[PDB]
Amino acid sequence: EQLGVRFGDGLIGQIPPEGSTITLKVWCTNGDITLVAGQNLTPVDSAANLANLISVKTTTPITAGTDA
Amino acid sequence: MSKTTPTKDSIRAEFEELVEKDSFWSKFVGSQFVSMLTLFITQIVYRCFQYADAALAEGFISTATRRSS
Amino acid sequence: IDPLLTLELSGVKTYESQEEAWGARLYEWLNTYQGEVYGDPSWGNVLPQFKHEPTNLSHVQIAVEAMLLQKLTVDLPDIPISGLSVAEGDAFDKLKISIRIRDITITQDVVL
Amino acid sequence: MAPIAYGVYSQADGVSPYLKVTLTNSQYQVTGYISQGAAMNMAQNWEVWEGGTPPTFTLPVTFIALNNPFIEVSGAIAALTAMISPELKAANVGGQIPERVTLNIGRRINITDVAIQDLSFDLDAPRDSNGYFLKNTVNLQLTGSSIYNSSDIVRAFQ
Amino acid sequence: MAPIAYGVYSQADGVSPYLKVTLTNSQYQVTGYISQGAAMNMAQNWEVWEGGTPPTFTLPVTFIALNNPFIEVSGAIAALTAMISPELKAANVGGQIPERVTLNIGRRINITDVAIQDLSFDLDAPRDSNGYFLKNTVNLQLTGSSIYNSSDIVRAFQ
Amino acid sequence: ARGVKKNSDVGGWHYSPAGEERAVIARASIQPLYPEDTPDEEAMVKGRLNKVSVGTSGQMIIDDALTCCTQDNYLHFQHVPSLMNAISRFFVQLARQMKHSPDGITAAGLTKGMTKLLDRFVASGALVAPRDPDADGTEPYVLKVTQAEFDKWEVVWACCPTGVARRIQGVPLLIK
Amino acid sequence: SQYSIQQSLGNASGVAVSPINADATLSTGVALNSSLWAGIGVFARGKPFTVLAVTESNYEDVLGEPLKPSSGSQFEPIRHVYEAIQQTSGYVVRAVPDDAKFPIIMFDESGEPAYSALPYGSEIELDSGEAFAIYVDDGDPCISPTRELTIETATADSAGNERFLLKLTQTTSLGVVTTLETHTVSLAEEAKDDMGRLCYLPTALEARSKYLRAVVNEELISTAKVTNKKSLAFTGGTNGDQSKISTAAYLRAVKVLNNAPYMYTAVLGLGCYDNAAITALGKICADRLIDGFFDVKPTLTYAEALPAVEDTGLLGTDYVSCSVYHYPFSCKDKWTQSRVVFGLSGVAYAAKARGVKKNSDVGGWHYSPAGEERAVIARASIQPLYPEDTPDEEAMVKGRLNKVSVGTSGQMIIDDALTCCTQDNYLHFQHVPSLMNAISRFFVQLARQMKHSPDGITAAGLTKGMTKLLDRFVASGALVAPRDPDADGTEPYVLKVTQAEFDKWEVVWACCPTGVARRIQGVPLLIK
Amino acid sequence: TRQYPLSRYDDRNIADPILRAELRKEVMLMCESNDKNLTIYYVLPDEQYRPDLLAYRMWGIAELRWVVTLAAGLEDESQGMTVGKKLKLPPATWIREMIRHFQYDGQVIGTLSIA
Repeated sequence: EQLGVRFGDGLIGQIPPEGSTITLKVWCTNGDITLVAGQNLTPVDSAANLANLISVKTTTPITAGTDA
Repeated sequence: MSKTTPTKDSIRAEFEELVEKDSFWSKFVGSQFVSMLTLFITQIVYRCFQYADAALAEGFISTATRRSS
Repeated sequence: IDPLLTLELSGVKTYESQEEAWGARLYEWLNTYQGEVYGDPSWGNVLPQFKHEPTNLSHVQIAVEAMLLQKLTVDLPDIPISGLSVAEGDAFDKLKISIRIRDITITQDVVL
Repeated sequence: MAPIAYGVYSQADGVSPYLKVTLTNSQYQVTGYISQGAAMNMAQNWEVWEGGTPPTFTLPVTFIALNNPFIEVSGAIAALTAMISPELKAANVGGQIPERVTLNIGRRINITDVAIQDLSFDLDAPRDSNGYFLKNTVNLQLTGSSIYNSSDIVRAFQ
Repeated sequence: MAPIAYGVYSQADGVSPYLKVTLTNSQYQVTGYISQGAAMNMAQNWEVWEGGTPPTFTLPVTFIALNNPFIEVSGAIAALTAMISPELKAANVGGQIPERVTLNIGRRINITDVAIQDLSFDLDAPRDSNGYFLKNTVNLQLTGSSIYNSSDIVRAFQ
Repeated sequence: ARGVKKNSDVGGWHYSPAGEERAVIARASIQPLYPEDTPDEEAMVKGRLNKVSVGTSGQMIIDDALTCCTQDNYLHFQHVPSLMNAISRFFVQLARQMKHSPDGITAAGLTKGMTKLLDRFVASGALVAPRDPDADGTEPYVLKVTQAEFDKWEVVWACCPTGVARRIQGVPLLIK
Repeated sequence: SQYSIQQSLGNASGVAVSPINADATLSTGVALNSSLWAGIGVFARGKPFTVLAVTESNYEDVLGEPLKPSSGSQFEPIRHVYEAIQQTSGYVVRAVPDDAKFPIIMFDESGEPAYSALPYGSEIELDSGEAFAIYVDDGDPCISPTRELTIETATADSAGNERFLLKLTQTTSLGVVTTLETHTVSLAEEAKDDMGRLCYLPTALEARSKYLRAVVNEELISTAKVTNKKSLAFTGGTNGDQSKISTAAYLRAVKVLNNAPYMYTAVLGLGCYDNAAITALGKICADRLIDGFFDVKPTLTYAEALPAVEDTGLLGTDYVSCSVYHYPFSCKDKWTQSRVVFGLSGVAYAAKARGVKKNSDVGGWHYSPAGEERAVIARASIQPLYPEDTPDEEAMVKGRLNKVSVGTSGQMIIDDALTCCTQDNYLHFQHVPSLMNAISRFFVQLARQMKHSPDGITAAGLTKGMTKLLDRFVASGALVAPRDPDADGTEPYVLKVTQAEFDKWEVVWACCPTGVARRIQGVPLLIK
Repeated sequence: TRQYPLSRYDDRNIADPILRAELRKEVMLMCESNDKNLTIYYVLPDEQYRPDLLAYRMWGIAELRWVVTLAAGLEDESQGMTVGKKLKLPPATWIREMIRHFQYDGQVIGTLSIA
C-alpha cells in the first residue's frame, strides 16, 4: 500500500548526485469537503497573532468534493 | 407550466436552481443526498408524465385504441 | 461544516451503537402524536390519551402507562422495555417519565 | 382517560398502592388485593429437550365491599366474567376474540398479554341490606400468550 | 473474574459457607440457603432390565432480603427465570439453547451439567417500603444431562 | 359532578376540567364559526377564559383548567379553589353541627372532627406533602384554636393541597 | 391543542420539543452520596478557582462540551471526567489563568448599554455614572453559544410597584434560541409579588439567576429607570490560554481544594504534569488519609519512566496511600477518532468504588486493582507507543509504579496492586493500606460521634462501638485469623483504653487483616 | 430468495379504468342507498385531510379511503367536507367477495338466468 518514484538513468531521466536532496511536497486532503456559510476560522502559525486581528467568515458555501 | 414533454436534465436543473435560491440549504449546505433524491424523483415524475400522456390518449376516442373506451 | 442531529434526522446510520440507537428510535416514536403521521395515526406517543389527568389518580396513571407500554412494544417488538419511572417534581406542575433500556435513562418532563 | 374501573380503585381506601393487583384492557379495569395462596409455574417438555411451555399463574384475590358494594363487588365480578367469557358473537365476525387483559403487579411487574383461562369463587359470603356481597375470594388461572424467551422475561421486571 | 451474582453471595451475611447452595453459568450466579424438603431420585426402566434414567433433583430454597432486596430477591428471581426460560430466539439461530447451569452443593459436591426443568414459588410474602420481597421459598426441579454411570457418579463427590 | 362523585366517601374536587375523561361532548355536525381564526393560548389564559378544540376521537374537548382569577397565584387554577370551597363548606357544616354547646368540650370535639376530616382528606389524596420540606417538613397541616371572651373561639387551619400540573411544558433531549 | 408544540414557556400551556439544529448534548443522573473523588481540571464554562459537585446530570451541561484533544493538553481532564461520571460523581475543581476575561453590560441612568470585559476575579465598581451593570460569571466567553437578554415592562405588584420582565436566552450559531429564565422584577427594594416572591433586582439576581450577577448603585437605584432592550449580547469575553497554567494558579487550586469542606474519598490526577501540583496533591492525600490516583507522563519510554517516579518525588512513606500509573499507549477518540492518550486514573477509581460498594453493609476495601474483574478498559483502537519496548516487572515493582497489558479478551488490564511505598513492608500493597485508611476513618467518625460526652460511660460506649465494628469486619471477611498462632493464637484483634488526666483517653487497637497474594509465584512438579 | 411485493386489497387490482369505474359505480349506488347493513355515522372535523382516518379507527385498514372519497365526492383533501354528513359503510368482506367474483368470473355481473 505504498506509492513512490523511480530515479532512472541513461536517456530515461537522470540520477541526482549522491548527497543531493529530493524534497517531496504532498498536497493532501480529507476527500470530499463540506463548507457551510456561517462559521469562523482560527488562523495559526504566522497568522496566530493575526487571528484576533483578522476574522475569517464562511459566506460562500463550499462543497462538491470527490472521494475514493 | 406546460404539458410539453420535459427532459430529466431540465427537471434536475429546475430543482437545483430552486434549491439554491431557497435559503434553507444556504443555512444547511452539504446535502449531496438530495442529488440522487432529485434523480429518483425525476424518474418518478417522468413515469407520472408518461401516465399523464396515457390519460390524454384515453381521454379521446381518436387517441384511445382500447375496445372498452 | 455543520453537524446534524437525531430528532427525525439521524442518530447513526444503522444499529451500531445498539442502546443509544434504540433510544433514538423510541425518541422519534415518542415525539409524534396521533393524527400527525400517515398510514398509522395510532403510531407514536399517545399523549392525546394521557394528557392532563389528575396527578394523584394512581390507578388511571398505572393503567395508561401499562397500555402505552404494551402498545408501543407490540408496535416495535425489536425494542422491549426494561425500566419505566414516574417521578414528581418540586411543584405540582412537573412530572418526569424516565425510560431506560437497562442503561439509557433518557427522561422527559411531562405535565398532567 | 381510562375506562371504568372496579374494586378498590380509588385511593380513598387508604391502603398501600403497591399491594394492589390491577388488570386493565381497552374498556375495563379491576383492582384488588394480593391475597395469600398466589403461585406461578413455568416448565418445558422433553423426552432430548423438545421445547417449552407458556407461563402459568394462579392468583387468588380477596375483595371487600367496604363502602360501595355495587362498584367494588358486583361490578368487579361482572367485569371479570365479561373478560373471561369469550365474546365471539358481537356482530363483528371480522375480528371477534375471547379478549385478553394486561396485568400489573406491585405497580412494577407488568404482563402485557395474559389470558384469564379460569375463574371461580363462592357466593355464600354475607351480604348487605340491598343484598350485595360484602366479601369474596375469587381464584383465577392465567396463561401467557406464548412461550416467552429469557430475553423476553428477565428484562421485563423492575 | 466471575459474572454478576445474586442472593447471599458475599460473606457479609456472616453465615457458614458450607450451607450455601450455588448455581453458576457463564454469565450469572445465584447463591442461597439449603432449605428443608430437598430430595433427589435416580431409577431405571425394566420389564429383563432395559435401561436407566438420568438423575432427578427437587430443591426448595429460601431467600431472605436481609439488607439489599434488589440484589438478594428481585435480581435472584430474575436470574432464575432467565436460566429456566429457554432463550431460543436470541438472534443467534446458529446455536440457540435453553441453556444449562452448574450446581455446587456444600462447596464439595458439584454437578457440572444440570437442567432447571421446573420452578415455582409464592409472591404473597411481605415486602419493603419500596416493595421488594422480604422472603420467599422457591422450589426447583432439576434433571441430569444424561443417565450417568456409576464410574461417572461415585467418583464425583468429596 | 360525576368526577367528584366517582369517589364515594367524600368526593374529590381536585379534578381538572380538561382531557377526555370529562371533556367529551361531540353533540352533532360541529361547524366552526371562524375556521381560519384560531385562539391565542397565552392571551386566553391571561384573560382567564376557557378555550376548546377537538380531540383525536372527534369529541369536543375543553382544553383549560383555570378560573377567572386575574392574579397568577395558585387561586388561578380551577380544582384548587374548588378544593378550598369544599373544605370550607365541610368545616362550616361541622362547626354548625357542634354549635350552641356548653364550653369545656368544644375544643376537644372540634379537634376530633378536624382530625377525622384530615383522615378522610389524606384517604382521598387531596392532602399531600408540602412542596418544600425546608420550612414545614413533610407534615402538610397545622391547626390552632384560641379564645377571646365568653365567645369568639378563633380557629385557624392551614393545609397543603395538591395539583394537576396546570403549568404545561415538556422537553425531550437527544443523545446522538 | 395537542398538535401545537412551543419552544419557550410563558403564559400559554403546551408541550415543547427539541428544535432542529446541528448539535445537542445531554446529562442526566442522580447523586451518589456513597464515595466521592476530587481533582483539578480545566474545562468549558464553570467558575474559575471553584469547586463543582458534578454528577451525571450536570457533567455535560455546566462543564460544557468536550474540547478538541489537539486543542492543547486540556483533553486529559475531559476524557477522565467522561470515563468517570458514567458510573460515579465527584467534586471537581476548575481554575483558569488570569488571561481569561468575562464580559459585562452596563445600563446607565437612561438605561443605555455599554459593553466591557474584565479579568476573572476583578471586581467592578460604579462611579457617579454607570448606574448599574450586569456581568456574566458562568465562564463562557459568550461566543458559543451567545447570551442575549430581552427586557420590557410587565404588570405591577400588589403594592402597585412598577415591574418589568426580562428573559435570558442562549443563541447558537445556527440561530436556535433557547431561553434559560424569564423573570419579573422591580427596582423597589420591598418589591413583593402576589406569590410573596421578592422582585428586588440584586436579590433576584443572586437567588434565581445563575449565570449573571448585577451591581447597582444604592444611591441611584431610586432615581433609576427602565428601558426596552432586546437580545443584548455580551462581547469581550475570552477563555484565555489553558495550555500553560501558572504554578500560582496550581497552588491556589490546591489550597482551595484543601479548604473545601466537602466529602471525597479519593483524589484524581486529571492528567496534570506539574511536579509541584503533583506533590501538593500527594501531601493533601497523605494528611487527609485518602487514596490518590496519580499518573506519569505517557510520552516517555520505560527506561526513563522507571526513574520518573522519584524524579517527581512522590516516593516515600508519606505517600503510602496513593498509587501512580502509566499508560504507554494511544487509543481512538470517541468523537474525532484520533490518536488520543489519557490516563487510567478515573477508571481505576471507578473500579475500586464499584468493587468496594458491591458489598452493601460497609463495603470491602480488600480488593486488588488487578484482574479483569475491575481492570477491563478496552476504549478503542489501542496502539502501543513502543511496541518493541516491554516493561521490566522487577524494576517496575521496585519503582512502585503501575504497569498495564492486554488480556485474552483484548481488554486493557492493569497488572499491578501496589502503592508508592518505597519499603517492601506490608504497606507496599494497595488494598491493605486502603483497609487501614477505611478502618481509621470509621474509627474517627465514631469517636467524633461519641465526642463531648460526660465520663463514666465513654469507655463502655467506645468498647461497644468497636466490638460491633469488629463484628461487621468479620462479616465482611477483612478481619482474618493471624498468620502465626504461636504468638497471638488465632484471635486476631486487641484493644485497650487508658486515661491520662481529666482528658486524654488513650485508645490503642491492633488487628489482623487479610491479603490477596501480591507476591505472585507458582511451581508445578512432575512424577514421570 | 423467492420474493414478490404485492397486496390483495387494491380495488385497482383491475387494470381497466373503465372496469374500475363501474366498480365504483355500484359501490356508490350501495353507499348512498339506505341499506341497513351499512354503517350510520357522521363526519369528523379532521377528516378534511384524512377521510380514511375513520376507516383506520373502525377497521384498521386504509382500503376504504377510495370508498369514502367517492362517498363524499371530494375534489381535494385541501378542501373540507361538511361535518355531520350521513356516511354509510358496508361490511368489508362483502366488497372482498364482490371484487373476487369480478376478477375471477365477473362476466355476467348483472343477472344470470340459466346455463
